Amino acid sequence: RGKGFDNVLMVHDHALMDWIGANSYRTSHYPYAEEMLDWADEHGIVVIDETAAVGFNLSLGIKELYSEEAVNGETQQAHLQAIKELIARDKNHPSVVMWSIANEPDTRPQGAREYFAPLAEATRKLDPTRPITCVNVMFCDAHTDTISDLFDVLCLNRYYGWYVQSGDLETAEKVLEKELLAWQEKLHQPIIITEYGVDTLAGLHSMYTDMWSEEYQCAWLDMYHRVFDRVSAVVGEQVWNFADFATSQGILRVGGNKKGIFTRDRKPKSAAFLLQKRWTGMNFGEKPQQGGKQ
Amino acid sequence: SHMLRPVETPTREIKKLDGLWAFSLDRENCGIDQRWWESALQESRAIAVPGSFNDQFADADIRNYVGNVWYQREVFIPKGWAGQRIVLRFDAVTHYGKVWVNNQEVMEHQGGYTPFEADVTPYVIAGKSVRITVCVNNELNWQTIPPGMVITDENGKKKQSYFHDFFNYAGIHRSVMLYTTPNTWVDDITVVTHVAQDCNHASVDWQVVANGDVSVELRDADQQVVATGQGTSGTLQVVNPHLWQPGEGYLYELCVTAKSQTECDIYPLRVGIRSVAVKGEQFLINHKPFYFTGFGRHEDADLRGKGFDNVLMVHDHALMDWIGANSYRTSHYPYAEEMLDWADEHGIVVIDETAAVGFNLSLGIKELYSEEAVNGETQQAHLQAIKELIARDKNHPSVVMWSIANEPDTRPQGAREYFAPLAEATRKLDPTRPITCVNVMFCDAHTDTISDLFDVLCLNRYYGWYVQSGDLETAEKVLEKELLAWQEKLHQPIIITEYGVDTLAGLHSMYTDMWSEEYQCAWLDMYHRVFDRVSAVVGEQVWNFADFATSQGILRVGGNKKGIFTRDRKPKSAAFLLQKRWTGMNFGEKPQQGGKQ
Amino acid sequence: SHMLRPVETPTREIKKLDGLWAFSLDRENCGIDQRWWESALQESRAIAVPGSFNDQFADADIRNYVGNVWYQREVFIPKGWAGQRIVLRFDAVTHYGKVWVNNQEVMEHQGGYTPFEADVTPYVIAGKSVRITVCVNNELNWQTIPPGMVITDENGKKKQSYFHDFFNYAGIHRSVMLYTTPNTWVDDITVVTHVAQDCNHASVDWQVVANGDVSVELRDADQQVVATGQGTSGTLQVVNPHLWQPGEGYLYELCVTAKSQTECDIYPLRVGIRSVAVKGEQFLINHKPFYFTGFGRHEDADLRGKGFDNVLMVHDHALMDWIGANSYRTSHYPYAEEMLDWADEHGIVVIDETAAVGFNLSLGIKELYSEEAVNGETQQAHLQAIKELIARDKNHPSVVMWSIANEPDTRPQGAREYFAPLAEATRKLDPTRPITCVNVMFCDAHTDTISDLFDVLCLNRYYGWYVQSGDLETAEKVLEKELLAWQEKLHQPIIITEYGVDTLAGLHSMYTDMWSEEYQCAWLDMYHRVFDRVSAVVGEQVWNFADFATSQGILRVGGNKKGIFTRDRKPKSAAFLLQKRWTGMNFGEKPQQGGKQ
Repeated sequence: RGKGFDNVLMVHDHALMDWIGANSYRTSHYPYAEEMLDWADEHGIVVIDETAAVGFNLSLGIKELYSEEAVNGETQQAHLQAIKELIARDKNHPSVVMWSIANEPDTRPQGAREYFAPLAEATRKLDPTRPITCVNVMFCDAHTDTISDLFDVLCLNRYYGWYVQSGDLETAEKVLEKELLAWQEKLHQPIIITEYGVDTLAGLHSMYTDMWSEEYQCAWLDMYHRVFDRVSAVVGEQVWNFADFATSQGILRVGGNKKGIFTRDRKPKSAAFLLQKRWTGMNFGEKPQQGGKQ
Repeated sequence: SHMLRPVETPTREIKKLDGLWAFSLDRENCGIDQRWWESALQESRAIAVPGSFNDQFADADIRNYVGNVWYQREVFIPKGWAGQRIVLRFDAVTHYGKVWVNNQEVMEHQGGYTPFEADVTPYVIAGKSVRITVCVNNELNWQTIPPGMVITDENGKKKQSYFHDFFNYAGIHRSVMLYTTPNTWVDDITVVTHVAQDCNHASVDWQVVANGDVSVELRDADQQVVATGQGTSGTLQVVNPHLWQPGEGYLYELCVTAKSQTECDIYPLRVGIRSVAVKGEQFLINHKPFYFTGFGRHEDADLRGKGFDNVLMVHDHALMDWIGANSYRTSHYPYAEEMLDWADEHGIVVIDETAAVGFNLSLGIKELYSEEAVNGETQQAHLQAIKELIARDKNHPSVVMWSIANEPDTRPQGAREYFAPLAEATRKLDPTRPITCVNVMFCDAHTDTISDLFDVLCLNRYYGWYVQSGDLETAEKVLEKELLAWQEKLHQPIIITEYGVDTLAGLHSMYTDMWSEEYQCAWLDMYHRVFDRVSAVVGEQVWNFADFATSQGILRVGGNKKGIFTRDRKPKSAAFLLQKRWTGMNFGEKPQQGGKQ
Repeated sequence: SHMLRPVETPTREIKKLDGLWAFSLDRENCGIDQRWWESALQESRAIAVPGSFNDQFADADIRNYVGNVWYQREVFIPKGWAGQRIVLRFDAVTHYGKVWVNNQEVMEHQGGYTPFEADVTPYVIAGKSVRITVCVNNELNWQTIPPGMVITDENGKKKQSYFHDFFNYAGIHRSVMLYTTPNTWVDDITVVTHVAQDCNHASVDWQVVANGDVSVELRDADQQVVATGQGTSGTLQVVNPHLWQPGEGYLYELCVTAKSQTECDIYPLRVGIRSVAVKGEQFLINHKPFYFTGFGRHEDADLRGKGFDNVLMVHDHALMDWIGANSYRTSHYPYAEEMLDWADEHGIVVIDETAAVGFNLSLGIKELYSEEAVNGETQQAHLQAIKELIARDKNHPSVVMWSIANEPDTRPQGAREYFAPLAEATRKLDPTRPITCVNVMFCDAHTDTISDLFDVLCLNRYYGWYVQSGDLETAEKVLEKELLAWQEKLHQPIIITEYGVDTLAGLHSMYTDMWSEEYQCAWLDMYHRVFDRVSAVVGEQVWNFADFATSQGILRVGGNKKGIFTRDRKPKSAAFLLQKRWTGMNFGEKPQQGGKQ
C-alpha cells in the first residue's frame, strides 16, 4: 500500500531512526498523517513540515512545457490554500519547528521573486511562532531572486559529486566548502542541508569505491561529513532518503532509485552503520568537534 | 606494413606471454627521461600479460590512472635460431607502445587493437637473455582511434574523458611472441574465393615474397591435394561443390612455399570458399539470403578487463552456440583471433569493426563544432585504422562485412566530407565484402553521411530506454514507421545491430517496468514483432552478450547492465527467450511474417 | 622419481599449454583399446589448457560426467634440439593421465596435483610435429587420494560420490610444458638453511647421477657470488646474512653446476634462509614467535575451475596483501607455482597440504566402507602422496609445515595404527620443517592418532554454526573452555585452520541473523576475542577466501558462500573487519590479549 498508512511501518521505521540516531526529518514533498502528533511529540522528534509543493521546473532532465504564464495566479492562490490547509493542521504540534513552503523551486526564469514573496508574507501572517523556510536546488551564486531574503533558515539539498563531478570526491569537497563559504556569508543565517545522498544498489560491493556501491555511499557520505561539521554555518544535516522508494518512469531511477539508507523493506545498507556511529557519538543535539586535537 | 599470422611450420614461434612482467607507473613523466628501458625497472611489481592492467590490482588509482606504464621482462632466445630471421610481435597493445629490446628501440604503434611486429636478428644474438621494455600509453585525443579528450587539473593531474560507453582499459591485451622465419619468407598473401551457382569454382590468389619464388597448392579437408599454383602473385584454381557455409565451417588449407637457391618458407593459410554479396536488400552468402541473429559483444571479462583468455572464448561460444546465435559484430574495436579461432572452424559469420566509437558530441546521458577538432588528420588516422584491420582480417571467411565506424554524428556539415573518402578508401582495399557504418538514431534527420555511401544498413536501436520511457505501443509505432522510412529511402538490407534494455539481473516485477527481467523480455519481443514484418530487416543482433564495465555516470550502474548474460556469464531470463526464438528459427532464414493477428 | 620444475638457460622449454586441444568424452566406454591415440579424435570439440573441462561448455551432462576424457594436441618439435633430450611434463592431470606420443604409452600417473616426466628423445624425430593424445580419468575409489565410490547406475549411469566440500573439477588444471636438456643434466636437488640469531651456512646436496661433475655458485641478489664451496654436498657460509623474512622474503640464488667433457649443464635455483622448527607452544622462524594471518584457500575460479590463471594470482594476492593476511594453506590439495613465485618473493608463509581429505562417513552436515578400505593399498598410496608432495616444495622458503591430511576421522576402529607410520615416514623425508594434521570437531583428549605425533595441532571448527546455531555467547563459553582443554593436553602451538560461517554476499539485517553480512562480522570477531585471549593460539586463518563450488547437496548453495570475497572477488563486509584487525597488529605478533581498563 504505497503512500498509505500503516501502524506497523510507523512503529518500525521510528525504531530504526531511534536506533540510528536521527532526531528529525522533513515530511518531504507533502504533509504526512499523524506521526506528527504521536511520535514527534511523545519522543521529542523534531519535524520540519513541508507542503506538496514540488516540481516547479522544466529545468532538470536528470520539451516543451509552460514557463510562468502557468505557475500563475490561480496556481499561487492554490499554493496559498495549500499553506492555509497545512498550518490549519499542525499549528499546535510541538514537533513542528518550520514550515517549508516548497521543495526544489526554480528561482531564475522570468517572474519568480514576484509570485513567491507574497506567499512568504501570507504564511508569516498565519504563524509567526515558528520560522518559515524553502528548499534550494543547485543554482547558488548570491542566488535566487526569491529565496535568498525572505526565509529564516535556508534549506539546501544537493549531490555535489553525483550528477556532475561523477564520483570525484576530492574536488567535490573543494567545490563543496568554497560554496558553503559562499552560502555562509551571503545570508549570515543558519543553513540546513535537507537532501544529501547518493544512489546505492543495496547488495553492491567493490574494491575501487565505485559509483553505486555500498562503500561509495559510505565514503561519499562522510566526505560531506568533514566539510559539514567544519562549517560554523551548517546546523542541520539530514540524509536524503531513509529507504528506497518508488519513482516515476525514467532511466536515471531504478526500482525507485536506491537512494535510501534502508531498502524499501527496511533492510539496512552499510551506510546505516556509519550514520549510527557518527550520529550517536555526538552529544545530544550539538555540533561535533569541528577539529580534534593534533 | 603487411603482415600474416604466426603459424608453426618450418617457421617456429616462441610464446612470450607468461605475462609475469614487471609493471611500473610512470606517474610523473620521466620513464623516457631517466632512460628506464636500459636498466632494472624500479618499484616494479608483477603483472599478467595478456591482460588489461586496470583491474588486476584492486586498486582505484591504478584503474583510473592516465599517463604511461612500463612492462619489463627477462627473456631467452633459442639456440636453434641460428641464421634465422627473428621477429618480435605484439598481437595488440592498446593505445600506444614502443618496444625497447635491450636499449634498442625496435617498434612503436598507434592502433590499439591490431598487431605490430618489427624485427630481424641484428638486435639479438641467439641463445642469450634479452630484456624487453614496453612503454604503453593510454591517452586518447582528437587524432586517436577512438577519439578522446584529456582534462588536466589545476595541478598536472591528468584525467581522460571519452565519448564511448565501455571502460577505457589499457595494457597488453593480447599475446606477445618472438617468432622466426628463414631469410626467404612469404611476407603477405591475399585470397579471394569466387563461387558460381554453387557447384563450382574460382579461388583467386595474390602474393608477395621476401626474395623467393612462390609455389602454391590448395590442399585439404582430408589432407589430399586438389589444386596447384603458378608463381609469385598469380592464380585461379577451380573444382567441385565443397564450400564454406554459415551452418558448418568447412575450410580448405592453402600453403605458400617460397624458394631462394638454398632457403625455404612454407606458410599455411586456411581458406573458406564462400560468396558474400548484397543484391537488392538481401545479404547473400553463397548466393542465398541470410539472416543474422546474434550479439554485439565486447572484449570484457571480470579481472583481466579487455585482456584475452581462451577459457572465456570457449565458454562464451558454448553460450552463443546454445542460444542459437549465428553471428556477431565485433562491437567497438577489432577482436583478437576469435576470427580464425572459432569463427572460421564453425563458420560463425562476423561483422568486424574498427576502433572508431565516439565521433559524436551528442550522446551524454570542451566541445563545439565536430570539425577542426576532427581533422584531415583524424581522417588520416581513421584511414590508417581501417587499413590495418582489412590488412589482418583480409582472408578470414568469417568476416562478411566491414564496419568503418560506430554511431558517428552525421548531422554536422563535414560528416559527408569526412566519410565519403573513408568510404571509397575501404572499398579499394577490399572489394570482396560490403562496407557499412553503424547508425545512431537519425532518419530524414539522418543526414548527409553515407548510409547511401554504404552497402547495408546497420541500425543501433536502444530506444524506449531513452526516448519513449517504458512504453511499448508508442515505441512499436515509431520503430516500424522509421524502419520503413529507411526502406523507401535506401532500399538496402537492414541489420539491427543493437536492440535491448538495461536489466538488473534478478529484478522481477508483476508490472513489467524498467530494469526488470520481465521487461527486458517484453521489450525484446516487441522488437522481434516488428522485425518480422519489415522485409528489409535481414538481421538482429541484441545489444549485449554480457554486462560489461562502463565509463563514469549515473545511467551507469557499476558495469552497466546491458547484457543477456551477466559479466560472470549467467543467463538473465531474456536468454531463454532468445533460445526459443533463434533455434525455433530454421537456420539462417528470415521468418516469413512472424506473428499474424 | 623426483624432480625439478623447469627454468631456463641452456635448459629451455616450450609452453605448449596452448589453448584448444581437441576434446572428447568416453561414454559407452571403449577408448583405450580402440586405439584412439592415433587416427585422431572423431567428433571432438575445442578445449583449453590449463583448466577444468567441467564448466567450459556450460553444460550439465559434461559438468557431472565421470570416467574417461580424451585430450589431443599436435606440436612441431623445435630444431636445435636434436642434441639434447626431450622431456615431456604435465604439471598435473587431475586424477589420472596416460600420455602417448605418436602411437605408444609414454607416461602414466595417479597423483593429480603433482607432475609427470618421460621421453628422453628416443621415440620420434627431432624436427617435425607429433600428436599428443592424453586420456584423463575422473573417477575416485577408496584407494585413491580424494577417495570416493563410483556407483554404476542401472544400465550404466556411473555417478561419482565423494567425501569433501569442493566439487570434483577434473582435467589438465595446469601448465603442460615440454623441455630440453643436455645429456649431463642436473636433477633432483636438495637444500636447506640452519640459522642462529647471527648466521648462517646453508647446505649443498643432490642427485646429478647423469654424466656431470660438481660446481655450486651461490649468489645474493644482484649478481654477486658469495661464499661458494664446490663438492656435491659440502655446506656453505655467511659473512653476515640478510635473512628470509615474511615482510620481504629476500632470497639467494645458487646456480648448481654439473660439469662434463660433453655438454655441461648449469641450473638456477633460488633459496631462502628459513628458520623453521617448533619450540614448546610457540611458532618460530628466524627464531621469533610470529602469528599466522591467512585464509584457507582453494583453486576455484569462475570459468576454468581448479585451473591456472596468471590474472587470478596477481589479483587474489593483491587482495590478501591489502587485507593483511601473510599466510594460507594450500587447502585439501597441493597448488601450482604460487609457491615459488609469490610466497618466496613477498615472504608469504604457506602451510602445504595434501589431497588427503574426506576420510568419513561421519558428517551428513548409508552405507560406506569402515577401515577395511582406507587400508594398506590406500595408506601406501597416501604414502606416495606425501612422497610426491615433499619432492616438489622441499626447497620453497614459504613452506613451513606439511599438513598430511585434512579433517581425518580419528575414533572409529583402526585409526592410530594406519596413521602414525605416516607421521614416521614423512619425518624421514623432511625433518627441517615440522609436520601437522588438521582436526575435526571431536576434542576430549582426543584423537587416537593425531594428538601425539604432530608438532602443531591445526584445528578448524564452526562453534556456533552447525550446532549452537547462532548462539554467539554460549559458543564463546564452549569455545575457550575447549581451547583451554586443547591448551593443556598437548602444550604445543595451536593454529585454527578453518574458522568461518556461510554468508550470502548481499544479505543485511538488523537482528544479526544467520547468513547475513553482519553475522559473519559479529561471529568472526566473537572468535577474535577468545582467540587472542589464549596464549596457546598462534595461528588464525579464516576458512574461505572466496565463495567456491561445492558438491551437490542442500547445506551448500552456489558453493556455500563461505568466502570473505565472492567467487568474482567482490568483497563482503567481513573483508573490512579482517583488514582493520589484521593490519592494526604489529607485523607477525599476537595483539594485546588485554587493553588497559
